[PDB]
Amino acid sequence: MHFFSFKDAMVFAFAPPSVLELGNATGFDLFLQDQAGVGHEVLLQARNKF
Amino acid sequence: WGSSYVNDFIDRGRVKRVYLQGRPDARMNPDDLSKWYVRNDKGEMVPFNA
Repeated sequence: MHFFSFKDAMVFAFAPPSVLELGNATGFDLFLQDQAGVGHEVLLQARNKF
Repeated sequence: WGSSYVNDFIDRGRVKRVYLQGRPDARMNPDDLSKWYVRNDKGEMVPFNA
């Protein structure tokens, strides 16, 4: 709440995972990657369309 | 004659190698070896014959 103000930075607050090892528990994760050695800014496109 | 692995370069993402060497027709027969010059104690292109 308090930290929601700051229009300079971008503060976030949260608690560690239950067990302290890369615990997204209920939360997926993923890597977009260019197998075809395409541009890096083509990746950015890919991510941003995502 | 025996190539040289000089530098690394990049080919669309991947880092590869740059190789220095003499043209084919400058190294096929024993007499091609003479065709190669070395700058002397002072700037003098001395044929290998010497």
